[PDB]
Amino acid sequence: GEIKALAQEIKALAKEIKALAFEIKALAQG
Amino acid sequence: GEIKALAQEIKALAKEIKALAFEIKALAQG
Amino acid sequence: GEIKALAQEIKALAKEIKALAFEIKALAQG
Amino acid sequence: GEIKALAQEIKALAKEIKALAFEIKALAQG
Amino acid sequence: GEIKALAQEIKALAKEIKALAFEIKALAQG
Amino acid sequence: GEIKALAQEIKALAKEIKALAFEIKALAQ
Repeated sequence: GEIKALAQEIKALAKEIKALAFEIKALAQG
Repeated sequence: GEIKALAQEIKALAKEIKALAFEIKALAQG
Repeated sequence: GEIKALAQEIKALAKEIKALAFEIKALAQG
Repeated sequence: GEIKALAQEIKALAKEIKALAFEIKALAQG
Repeated sequence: GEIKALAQEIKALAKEIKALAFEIKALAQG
Repeated sequence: GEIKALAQEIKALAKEIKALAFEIKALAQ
């Protein structure tokens, strides 16, 4: 399914954005 | 849903960007 | 709805990125 | 509609990211 | 469809965001 | 339509993020 695949990719994008935010915090606090 | 979760991670990313900006400011004023 | 809310979070992120850029230029200056 | 509006905010974010990339390059260039 | 193509571009964006997060970590580690 | 137009802007964003990652690498290196 194409719409089902869209839901999966949005969720995976959110996860990569969270991990980016962590690396930015670690840089800031280092 | 998925879109709301994504927006929430973007908001949290923006916050860590703001705090990185402050550390960069503080370093410069040092 | 949620698509507009996401656009608004992306607009706020863009604001914090612009402010980060300003502090990096200010660091570079001094 | 809201999907076009989102696309426009994404374009504006990309522009800020390009400007940030430049300020990082300018900081690197001794 | 256009939706499948959207899902693919979102996946590719997540991939770049992951790679940016690594570069930021490598910077931090310096 | 607007979905394709969104997909394009997301592609163009991915490109600017890849360019940002390169400048960060160069600054580290």
